[PDB]
Amino acid sequence: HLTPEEKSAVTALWGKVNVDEVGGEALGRLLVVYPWTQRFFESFGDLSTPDAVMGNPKVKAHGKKVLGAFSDGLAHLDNLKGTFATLSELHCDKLHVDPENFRLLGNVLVCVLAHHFGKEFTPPVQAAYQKVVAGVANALAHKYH
Amino acid sequence: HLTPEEKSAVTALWGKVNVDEVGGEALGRLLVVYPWTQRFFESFGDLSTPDAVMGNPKVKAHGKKVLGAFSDGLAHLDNLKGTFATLSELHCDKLHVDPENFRLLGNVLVCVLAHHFGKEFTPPVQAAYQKVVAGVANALAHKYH
Amino acid sequence: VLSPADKTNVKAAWGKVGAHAGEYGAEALERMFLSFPTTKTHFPHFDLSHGSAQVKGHGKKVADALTNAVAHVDDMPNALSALSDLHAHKLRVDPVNFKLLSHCLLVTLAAHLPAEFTPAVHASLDKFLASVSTVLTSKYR
Amino acid sequence: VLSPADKTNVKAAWGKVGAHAGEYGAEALERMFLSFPTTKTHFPHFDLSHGSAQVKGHGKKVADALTNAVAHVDDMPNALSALSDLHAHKLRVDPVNFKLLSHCLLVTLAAHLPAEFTPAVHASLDKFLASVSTVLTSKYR
Ligand code: HEM
Ligand code: HEM
Ligand code: HEM
Ligand code: HEM
Repeated sequence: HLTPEEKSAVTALWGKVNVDEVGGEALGRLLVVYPWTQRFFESFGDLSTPDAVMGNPKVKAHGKKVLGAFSDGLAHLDNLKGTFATLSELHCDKLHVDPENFRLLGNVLVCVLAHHFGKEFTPPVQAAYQKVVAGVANALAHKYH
Repeated sequence: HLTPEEKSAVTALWGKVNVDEVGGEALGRLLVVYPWTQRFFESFGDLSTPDAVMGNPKVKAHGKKVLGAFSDGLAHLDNLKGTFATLSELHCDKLHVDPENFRLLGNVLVCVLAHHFGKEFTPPVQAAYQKVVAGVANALAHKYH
Repeated sequence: VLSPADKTNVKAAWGKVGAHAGEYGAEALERMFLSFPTTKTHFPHFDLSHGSAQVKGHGKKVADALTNAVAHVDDMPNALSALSDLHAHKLRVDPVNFKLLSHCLLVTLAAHLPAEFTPAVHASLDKFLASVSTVLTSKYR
Repeated sequence: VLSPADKTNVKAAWGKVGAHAGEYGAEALERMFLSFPTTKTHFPHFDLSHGSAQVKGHGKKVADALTNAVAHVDDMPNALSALSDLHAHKLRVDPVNFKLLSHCLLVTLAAHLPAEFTPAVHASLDKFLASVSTVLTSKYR
């Protein structure tokens, strides 16, 4: 569970995030760093190089959708399973996304926040975000069956 | 969450388990299959060969204690975190045991059950046991800090 | 790396499996699907019920690949290269799933090899399946 | 496998680390201890408080080993031979912990090398740390 200080730390940093920018960046980096994750995005067009993935408008669009949902979930840190249940069911039942992808995206997101905020993304802040991304990934995998 | 069918499966098979013998077999196999785990049993004597590990009285004795605790946990499948809290704290604070070993022992125990029971350890019985060993390992790692 | 004793142990155990390898391959996939439900995300086009011909057909392929690996245990990367490509560039199964199938294969062998599955043989087979797994994910990135 | 572009990427990024390698190693360790507290079971003998001489010293040991590895990127198994021996025979680090420290080193580099941490370099670095990790656990069994 996050402590009160950790919750505040997450909230404070996130207030400085450009969710569409960070989303586009985290999803693109997911596709570059862990390229097997491109299997869900064969209809997205050019994914041939790191620059093409990062600049792909459909990758960017999907990133803003995914991170906007993540973003909205930060308001329900004590009800992550409830918040993401229907999205968990969808990801399992219709999209067939292996829940490890949620963990991978979480780790890329942390790397992006570190890149973006530099020294402000301190060890304690990171520790707090690790609980958040673990918690979101666990929530998204919770309804898999 | 074990289903009712899953709980019955676990219970029925556990009535046939000689906890002392299976405990000794499973701990020995953990030390043979993942030999760096021998590092947590520095004073246990001869661990030089597979036969020496399996036949070591300290290994057999310890395995009996470890599986006895696991066995007692089976009466509390809905409250594994609470049932193993004291042992979790012990394993973290005093024994300094890497918690991934709880997962590894769980898997070796599943392999021992499959070996010992053969065909009666069906895919569904196995699945019930996998949820249990995952729950016990999570419960044993829960108090780490 | 697989030692000479590991290779001996793998060949003896797989040799005892013999003609049941395909059946054991399907059993291990069934074991995997039931035990680790997230692995089913890679097979939405399959009937995963017990006895499915799709699982049996795929179990035979997996087992045949393992037989091939045992047969070329000193040259596994090349024997499995087409499968490494397929998994890396087409199927794109997360690498974490290979450890789940390897445990289920091990469990399947244990349930069918009362004499053979000694601690040492178990250890060798674990190593072998991890090595096969490593080869299969070697081209992912 | 590390491609040539990967090696180029790692050498460039890790060379930028330069004289800070020791400080970054310590920060990566601190990031790991706070983010993944179960990793602290491997250092019960240490003063793990922030700024501890012991963590700084161990951070420099870890970084210098990574410097060695980058420098001898085509022959990591040989270059890290004594370390792979030590980890396999004297320590008891489950292999999962290597992913955790590798993620914390990436975070550290990301936080300190804004200009160098591109998507491609991030991928290269990740692959490199995984490769180092593989070398360090290669003699475990
Ligand atoms: C932070 C974790 C994630 C969140 C919160 C999230 C959220 C969402 C949302 C809100 C949608 C749209 C749902 C709808 O159309 O009703 C979606 C769709 C989708 N997501 Fe996830 N997602 C996450 C991670 C991932 C990952 C890691 C992948 C794959 C690597 C993925 C693959 C997809 C796909 C393929 C779709 C369908 C998109 C389309 O049809 O255009 N998601 N996700
Ligand atoms: C099923 C999971 C486990 C359970 C329920 C469990 C339970 C126990 C119990 C009950 C004791 C104290 C025995 C007594 O009363 O004397 C103990 C001690 C210990 N356990 Fe665990 N254990 C588990 C897994 C492990 C694993 C996987 C390891 C290491 C790889 C481990 C390492 C130890 C050590 C080193 C001790 C102290 C032994 C000594 O006195 O030298 N345990 N455990
Ligand atoms: C010992 C490890 C594995 C081996 C030896 C193996 C081998 C194979 C083989 C031989 C094929 C058929 C290739 C062809 O049709 O040309 C295949 C296909 C496939 N494998 Fe793997 N595999 C392994 C692990 C996995 C895992 C862990 C998963 C996912 C959980 C997976 C998912 C698939 C899928 C989805 C297919 C396509 C099946 C179809 O649509 O018919 N494999 N694999
Ligand atoms: C990038 C991966 C790693 C590298 C390059 C690395 C490198 C090293 C080096 C250079 C030493 C010092 C040996 C000496 O003094 O000669 C060491 C020791 C040690 N490492 Fe590793 N290590 C890595 C991963 C890990 C991980 C993940 C853990 C556990 C979480 C770990 C636990 C230890 C411990 C406990 C020691 C002994 C420390 C002491 O008592 O001074 N290592 N490592």
